[PDB]
Amino acid sequence: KSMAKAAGVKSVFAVGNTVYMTSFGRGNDAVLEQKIVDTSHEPLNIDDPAYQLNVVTMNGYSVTGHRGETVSAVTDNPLRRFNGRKPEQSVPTDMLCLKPTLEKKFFGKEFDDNIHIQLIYNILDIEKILAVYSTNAIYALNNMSASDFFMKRTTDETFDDFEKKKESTNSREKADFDAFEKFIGNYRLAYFADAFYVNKKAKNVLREDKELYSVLTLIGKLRHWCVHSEEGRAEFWLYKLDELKDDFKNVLDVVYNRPVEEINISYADSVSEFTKLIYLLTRFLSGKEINDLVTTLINKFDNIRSFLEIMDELGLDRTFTAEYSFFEGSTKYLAELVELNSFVKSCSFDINAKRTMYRDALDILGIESNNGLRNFIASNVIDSNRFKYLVRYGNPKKIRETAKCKPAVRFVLNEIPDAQIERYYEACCPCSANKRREKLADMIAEIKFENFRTSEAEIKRKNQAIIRLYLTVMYIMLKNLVNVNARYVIAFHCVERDTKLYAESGLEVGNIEKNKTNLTMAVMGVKLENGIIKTEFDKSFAENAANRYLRNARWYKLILDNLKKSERAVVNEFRNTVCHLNAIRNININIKEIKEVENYFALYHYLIQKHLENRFADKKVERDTGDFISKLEEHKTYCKDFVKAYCTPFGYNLVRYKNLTIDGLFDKNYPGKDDS
RNA sequence: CACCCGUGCAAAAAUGCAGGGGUCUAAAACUGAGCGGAUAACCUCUCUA
RNA sequence: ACCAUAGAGAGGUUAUCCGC
Ligand SMILES: [Mg+2]
Ligand SMILES: [Mg+2]
Repeated sequence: KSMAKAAGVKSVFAVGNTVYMTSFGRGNDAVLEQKIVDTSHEPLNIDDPAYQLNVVTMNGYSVTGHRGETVSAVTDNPLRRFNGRKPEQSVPTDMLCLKPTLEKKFFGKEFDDNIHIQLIYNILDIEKILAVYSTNAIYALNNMSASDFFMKRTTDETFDDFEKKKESTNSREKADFDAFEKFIGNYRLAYFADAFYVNKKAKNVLREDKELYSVLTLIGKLRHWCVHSEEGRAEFWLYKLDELKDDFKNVLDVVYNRPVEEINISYADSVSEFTKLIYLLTRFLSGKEINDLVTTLINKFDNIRSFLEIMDELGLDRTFTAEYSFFEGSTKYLAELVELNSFVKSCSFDINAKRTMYRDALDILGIESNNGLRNFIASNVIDSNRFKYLVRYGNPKKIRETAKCKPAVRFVLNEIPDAQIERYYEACCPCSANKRREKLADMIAEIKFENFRTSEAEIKRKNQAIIRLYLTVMYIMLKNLVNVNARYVIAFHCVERDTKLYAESGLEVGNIEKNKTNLTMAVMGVKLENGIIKTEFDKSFAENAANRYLRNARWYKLILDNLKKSERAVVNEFRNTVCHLNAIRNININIKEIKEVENYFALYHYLIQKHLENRFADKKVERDTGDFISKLEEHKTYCKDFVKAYCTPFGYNLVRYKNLTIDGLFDKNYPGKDDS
């Protein structure tokens, strides 16, 4: 709907006093198309020009298109982004005012252009998405314990030192080793057989402990490095993976090279350690997450290369600082990322562990008590993909009690189209769509056992149908609650990143570990005193805000009045509930008594509000949170004031704060009404 | 259908029209969920040889 | 109720194709 791109203007740039425009090409590559110098302009791309300027007014430039359909559109002047009807021309800056800092962090100097900032914001987007999938991976492993062992690993302690921790007397180190022995002893490692097992008739057997430790250490260090800022040389780790110890290099090699040798594509010898670590990360994820992850990298890195290449035509300085020189190979790392995407496939189960998953399969359905029928249930449950997802990211017995929430299943049955629910109902009881949904919800909640002249194949078809229904309903519900949680994981990742970036700028944000709201308070220029906010709203403060966000009476006021209600302990427990996914681990309890479900936002926040109410039952809470919890226990549905309260640490980025605090803006796929 | 920005026009302080945004948000383009057969190909399950 | 041999069926990967 943006006519500009159709007309062919790809990315408008400011470079000193001049402006450049680019056109799409053979891929996400770019060609520099037009130079503008105040009112003068001249073409650089002489042969096969893509588009031509109609007018060259300093305010805006209208351009017609000779490539493609002859759309004509107007493009705003980058040098006039923040100058107008308020220094008549200046290079624009990001909404966070972080540009001078990010540019001096990644490159050795400021440039007086706005090419470099777009590249850096793509590197920030690379880090943003790994924060989600690294925590989901750690969640998938931690769910098998159904003790912070996973939250703690570092790559400095090779296994030869972790072996020594076997013989320590300190209760911390005995707990650290005992958690490893308990992890190894868990049969649920068969869920990740492509990672934890090796093939050697042939047979697949559990990998040597040194390797399994090197896998846990790698995924844990990646998770820690994504979600937290790392001071010192620990920051460059993902960009200095060449400095990994040989055990981790060899685990990455032998985990990656196996399907490569099956196909022979780049063997583990020449492929980048970054690509190999991304392959390792993908093993813990669902195939949809794998596609989402790996394509996002291909994009980000292709954008990065396109800027690196067009910068050379201008003669701008391309060279990164010595530590970030990782990105100077982004052509190669793009080649390896597409080679990865050529063959990356979801992790298979251990072919022989079917007898182990059997009890999970019957537990998901609540079957306890011929056993031929019981095997017919198990085989088809376990081979499904829904069972893969539910058993990795949920607990079998916990899923069964979740299906008993009538409003939750009656809700998710609304997402299935009417005709498809008729296609599902026809298989179950051989007439309005909502009466189907109601009776089918009862037949999901109160499922007991199969069977609780008709042909044998017909009864087999009925059973297989009701199985695949139940698995699909729970798959959808769990997947959507996970992908909701991922947004707050990105949010707190960005809160932690931007704290460190503001510190380099010079804002006295202080230690954000003690209280997550401190970044918002610092950016608003308010100090809490006697433990509470004291400065009532004054217009004077809004003009002093650091970021371009806020700086308005309405939002500075709504942020301040929500922050006054934002109890620090509640915010920290919300943060931990997000980052560990404890809200959905305890799904059985957090979902009780829910009176209605309006959407996945109202369900996820009901879960969180219930968790926050279950805890803090003894630990005292101040009057406004006591009133929120009373409203929660009165209306049996999520209190909309409470979410806008404990989301206040994100307020320093208003767009995020707003998108997350109210349902109508949360999901781009389900737009809804905004609240004034 | 949210945030920000540039023009035009109300105006008496803020609307409205029409646009832009890799430098806003999971968010610049390149569209998704839906499922019927087909062998090519191998497993797995009950059911009786 | 055991063992591999051997019809039907019912699944999941796998390359080809048709519509909300
Ligand atoms: Mg540290
Ligand atoms: Mg972006």
